[PDB]
Amino acid sequence: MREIVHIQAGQCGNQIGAKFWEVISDEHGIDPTGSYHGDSDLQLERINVYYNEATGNKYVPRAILVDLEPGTMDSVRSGPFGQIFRPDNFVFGQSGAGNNWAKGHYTEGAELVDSVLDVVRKESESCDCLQGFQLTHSLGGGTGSGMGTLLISKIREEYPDRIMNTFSVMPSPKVSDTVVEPYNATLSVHQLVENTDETYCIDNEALYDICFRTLKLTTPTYGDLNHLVSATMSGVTTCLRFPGQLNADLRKLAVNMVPFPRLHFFMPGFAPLTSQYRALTVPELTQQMFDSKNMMAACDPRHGRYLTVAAIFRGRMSMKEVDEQMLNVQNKNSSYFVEWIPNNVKTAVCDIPPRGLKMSATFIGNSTAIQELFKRISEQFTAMFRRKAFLHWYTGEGMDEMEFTEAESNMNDLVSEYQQYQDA
Amino acid sequence: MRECISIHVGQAGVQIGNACWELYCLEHGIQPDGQMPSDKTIGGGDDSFNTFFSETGAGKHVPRAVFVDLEPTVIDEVRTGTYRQLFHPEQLITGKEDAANNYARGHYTIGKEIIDLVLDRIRKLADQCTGLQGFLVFHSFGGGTGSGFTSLLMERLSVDYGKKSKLEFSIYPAPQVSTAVVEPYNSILTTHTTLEHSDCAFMVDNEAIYDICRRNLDIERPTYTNLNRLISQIVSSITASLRFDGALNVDLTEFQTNLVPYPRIHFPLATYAPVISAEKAYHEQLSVAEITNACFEPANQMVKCDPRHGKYMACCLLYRGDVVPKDVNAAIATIKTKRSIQFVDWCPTGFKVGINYQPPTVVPGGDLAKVQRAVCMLSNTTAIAEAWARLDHKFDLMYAKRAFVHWYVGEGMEEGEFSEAREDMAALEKDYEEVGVDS
Amino acid sequence: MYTFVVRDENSSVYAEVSRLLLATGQWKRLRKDNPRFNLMLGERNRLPFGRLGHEPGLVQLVNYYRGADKLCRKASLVKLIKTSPELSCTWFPESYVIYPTDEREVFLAAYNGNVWIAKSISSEASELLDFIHVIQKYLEKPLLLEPGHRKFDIRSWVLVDHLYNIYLYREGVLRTSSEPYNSADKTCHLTNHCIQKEYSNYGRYEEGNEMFFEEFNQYLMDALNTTLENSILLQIKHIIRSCLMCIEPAISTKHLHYQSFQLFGFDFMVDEELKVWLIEVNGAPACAQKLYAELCQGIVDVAISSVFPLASIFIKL
Amino acid sequence: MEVIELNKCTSGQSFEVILKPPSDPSLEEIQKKLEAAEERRKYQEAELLKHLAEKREHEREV
Ligand SMILES: Nc1nc2c(ncn2[C@@H]2O[C@H](COP(=O)(O)OP(=O)(O)OP(=O)(O)O)[C@@H](O)[C@H]2O)c(=O)[nH]1
Ligand SMILES: Nc1ncnc2c1ncn2[C@@H]1O[C@H](COP(=O)(O)OP(=O)(O)CP(=O)(O)O)[C@@H](O)[C@H]1O
Ligand SMILES: COc1ccc([C@H]2[C@H](CO)C(=O)N2c2cc(OC)c(OC)c(OC)c2)cc1O
Ligand SMILES: Nc1nc2c(ncn2[C@@H]2O[C@H](COP(=O)(O)OP(=O)(O)O)[C@@H](O)[C@H]2O)c(=O)[nH]1
Ligand SMILES: [Ca+2]
Ligand SMILES: [Ca+2]
Ligand SMILES: [Mg+2]
Ligand SMILES: [Mg+2]
Ligand SMILES: [Mg+2]
Repeated sequence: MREIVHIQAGQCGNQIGAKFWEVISDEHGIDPTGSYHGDSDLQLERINVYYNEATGNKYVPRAILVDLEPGTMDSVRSGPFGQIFRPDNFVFGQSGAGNNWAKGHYTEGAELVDSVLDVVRKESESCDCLQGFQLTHSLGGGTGSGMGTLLISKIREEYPDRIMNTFSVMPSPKVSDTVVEPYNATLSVHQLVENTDETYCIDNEALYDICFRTLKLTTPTYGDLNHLVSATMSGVTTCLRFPGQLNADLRKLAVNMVPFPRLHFFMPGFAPLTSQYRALTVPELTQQMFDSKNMMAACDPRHGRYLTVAAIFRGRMSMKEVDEQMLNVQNKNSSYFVEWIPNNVKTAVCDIPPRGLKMSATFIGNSTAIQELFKRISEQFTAMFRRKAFLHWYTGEGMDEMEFTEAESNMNDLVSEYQQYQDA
Repeated sequence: MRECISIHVGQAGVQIGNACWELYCLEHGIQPDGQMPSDKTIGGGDDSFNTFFSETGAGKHVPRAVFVDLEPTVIDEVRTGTYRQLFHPEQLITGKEDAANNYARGHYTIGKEIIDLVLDRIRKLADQCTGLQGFLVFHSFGGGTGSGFTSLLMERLSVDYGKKSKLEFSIYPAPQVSTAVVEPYNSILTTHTTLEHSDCAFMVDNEAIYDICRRNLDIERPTYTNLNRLISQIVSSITASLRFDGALNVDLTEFQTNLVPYPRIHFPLATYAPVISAEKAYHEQLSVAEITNACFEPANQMVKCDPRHGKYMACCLLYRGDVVPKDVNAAIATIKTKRSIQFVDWCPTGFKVGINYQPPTVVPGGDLAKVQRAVCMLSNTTAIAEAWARLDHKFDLMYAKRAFVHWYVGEGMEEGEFSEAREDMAALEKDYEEVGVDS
Repeated sequence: MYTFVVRDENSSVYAEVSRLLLATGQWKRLRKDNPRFNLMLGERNRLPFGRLGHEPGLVQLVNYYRGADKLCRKASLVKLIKTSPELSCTWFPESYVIYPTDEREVFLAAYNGNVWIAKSISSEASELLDFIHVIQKYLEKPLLLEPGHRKFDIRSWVLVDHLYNIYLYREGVLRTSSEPYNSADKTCHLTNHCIQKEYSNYGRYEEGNEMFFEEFNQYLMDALNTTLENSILLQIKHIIRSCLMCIEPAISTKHLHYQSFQLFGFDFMVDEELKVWLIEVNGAPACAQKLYAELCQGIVDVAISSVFPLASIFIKL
Repeated sequence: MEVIELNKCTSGQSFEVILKPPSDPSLEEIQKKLEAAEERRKYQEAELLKHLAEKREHEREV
């Protein structure tokens, strides 16, 4: 059945995870009570990828909700589809993690992880052919970043031949909780380079700009940013939740998207940017989707080259005109694709559009311009660490300056690796 | 009478299998429930169609096929489809998880654990054979199963049946209808491993068929159904000699003998005409001489290449329908002059011809129009080395950076099997040059 | 807007076709090895034809004809006229193919006076056969230009488009040894820029050794009471037609997955009886200096933009 | 242009037409490789579980 186990950790991880289940449950006919009231069986054909069946033939998300304080979880429970979720699958502690990676990864997190892995284990064993795991979390806080990457290390240990995929939100000064965010995020990126197969870099800087100078919102809330994440997460998983010529699964996606095992951080993209009754034409989907202004990761992709790309158009449109329009923008912009990976841009079409759009296009890009992101964090990181500032919050939890130097070092390698393929 | 066992590996091999076995039933008049009214010898026989079908006491005619796929999704559709009552449940073999477009994961990792079961299921067919000839193996070059498990199966088949012929129908990979960026990798890999175990391999380039479906059936986006129903006609022409009364190409050894002098050079170029849209309102039926000239246009080959620029080693013409030899040697006579047809010096410039008077069958409702005469040409020309050159360049671009190699090594392969397989293809490209061009 | 790549960097004329192309604001150049092009300007040697015409949504055009070396390599050019029935033919010198086929045996059946020539000149067989390459009779009685008593050859440029229309460039060039003609001593026997820019006073009786068409017609009028059309160009158009119509079925790209055009350089000799002779065909010719602009533009007009349209100077044959 | 072995029958005809004339590895060797790959897989996994085990004793030291 190739089931996926979804895990959402921390504040940012549980709010975007909560929106994800809202969006795709509507796409699959499942109402807030877990009952299915849809019209096509395309909705139910591949529905066991993300849902377990119930006794009343209801549907329950294969979702585990993890936090080190309950504040967000009871709010998820009180929110829209909150009662869709398996009540045992709420795993949480009380002390919080203080926007502190060490507390999530080493002290408070370690106290809670085994109970999390018991739910993982329970959810995993029911699966006929589990493909792997999908984690939603931010990297700038403490639970989603520190505990999140701890969970990933343990899962890799228990399930080393399953696929680990994450949706990982990147801190940005423009949308910032605390100044130690670059510390937490440098530490998590080291974990993600080693222990995930595919990571989607959702940048909070990009979501803000899109929300400001495009969706024409002058002061965007987190709900505006998370609306954009809902849409990308729905689209990036369309080929997984719906049947097609493509038999897309997590392992095949990694095989075809990742030429080099460390370079597996994807820039997602979306069109049209929702926040409208004239559907976009296929040349609009194509031009917009590839515009700098439609990337969720805040790198101009004209600054580096695409190793690989995977795109889906949702709606009822000219399959051929897609191919025509794709191959156009490629051969109008062939300066930003690598000439040494034949046929590295792949396209799909799906007849089911998402709610409130007749035409949409999601884009997954493995571009070397994502080095702009890691450079950005690496600069913010060194700016503090050179004066050892704010470190006491970490050395008081056990960590040595050593562990920081290595994470700084391993991430600057990541930026070097990405740079050597920009020129080839 | 001597039996032939068909083996369908992967998605491409199974779905084309379905396309062929449906056509075989329409051609020999076998109903979806296995019954064959015209067959009067109930429960046995040594007829020509018995080479492909066995018979049960209750009168059912049962394919001598085995279907294998590392995942269940596609063979499951045979399990419930219009011909569920056709096959023995034991003939449809599916695993748990597929080979994730990875040669090394279909060969080494997942492959090693279904291989003994499949051979045991094939053995139960071999045991139903009074004098088995060998095997017809259908697969993609590009899938992980299709490339990786097949070369594992072709290895053991040489071991369990060293004295049996093995024929290949191979789907070569085309971008404008494709599924993985690493198909060039799996292509080279499986070709290197499978070579010495296959006596004759018919390569179908998916771009050729796709363009043929676009140009001649006027279909904008050809489906796999469109692609496969046309591939069936060509496979039915090639196999017709084994399932029907005839004196040309009557056993698998005759395919080696007639088309394969040099054994490494065993990839005969197929050409086929006419392809005619069934929604073509008014159509002027084409002549023997017309459909034989088509056999020399690139746009009708199963692999786009320019045979004017290599040398032929053999040519076979297989007609289906209203054809007589007078019509044929006339058309040959005229084409010999006006076209560049150059054999190798150590080979006779000539054609072996065969005519089955039954005109081609079409799937009712499908996209191909019924015709009164068709032909399939099988020419062992050296211009098919263009398709190796193409594949080998695409492999060279990626492998110079080692892109995606880690996914193979991750399964137990060594980088060396990559440069060993490419060194083999570089030889095979050179052999073709030693035979096809002059200083 | 269209896509082209460049893969013969030191091509005299296609360097300028590639430059005019950029300058129209409608053609983007790529790296050599980028396979997403509309138009190759390929390698002289080993152009990879087997990889053309396999890019979805890409119409591909190349500036060479696979198989055109049948005409240009002087070894196979002789074999072609001897072997091809369309070329019985009495405008090609008597020629034989010989190796360090071959035809040394019947090479002497005609030897009862004989003087010949060979490279890739003598009157006795030994002097040249020690080169152990084709053997032609030497034009002992060529036409002479006065004052000067000069030999010369004629370079006509011929363009064949993707449809196999044969286009003769209106402008041609005479390339004369601007020194008197003798008999034996080997300077004015080979008259071009390969025994004249180093060995041979290099531009005496005219300019650049290059007498262009308008002048030569005028000479023929006053000096012979005839014209360049009647006395010579008819036979040239006959020879151009005959060669290219001969190989057309071997090299045509009419029903092919890519398409070819190619520019050729035919070289002719005229004798004293005003009869025209074919010397050899050049698959990669360079143009005469002052004509580049008009011809390199005419290429892009009828060979390049003909296929890839945007927003005469030839004679059809 | 000659014609040889003309073969008629009830289903059709077959013949030849000339225009000019002319001038395996063992099971054990398999098992070897197939198991020298599984060992390479198991080695790579043991190195993974060893690096993970070291992470545990770092998590325990912090
Ligand atoms: N002509 C034709 N080609 C097919 C068909 N199905 C898949 N292909 C081609 O085969 C290649 C993909 O290999 P598959 O057969 O799908 O792979 P597989 O054997 O199922 O192996 P896995 O990787 O385990 O799924 C691509 O070139 C596809 O274009 C088909 O039904 N007809
Ligand atoms: N049959 C002939 N009669 C008279 N002169 C001849 C001749 N064949 C060659 N020549 C002389 O040789 C010269 C022509 O050179 P040619 O056209 O054969 O080029 P080439 O041998 O250098 C090969 P390429 O030009 O491609 O490098 C002329 O000046 C001409 O006088
Ligand atoms: C870069 O080359 C490839 C990328 C992905 C794949 C398949 C690959 C095989 O089907 C897989 O998985 N792809 C894929 C997956 C997606 O999400 C699951 C997509 O968007 C929602 C998608 O859009 C095309 C594709 C195949 C390739 O050849
Ligand atoms: N896009 C988005 N970012 C968030 C959200 N909530 C928090 N963040 C960001 O996440 C980081 C803080 O992580 P958080 O989840 O609050 O801490 P945690 O609970 O300890 O993991 C900061 O970069 C915030 O900008 C959200 O709902 N959406
Ligand atoms: Ca505590
Ligand atoms: Ca019977
Ligand atoms: Mg917070
Ligand atoms: Mg499959
Ligand atoms: Mg010259």
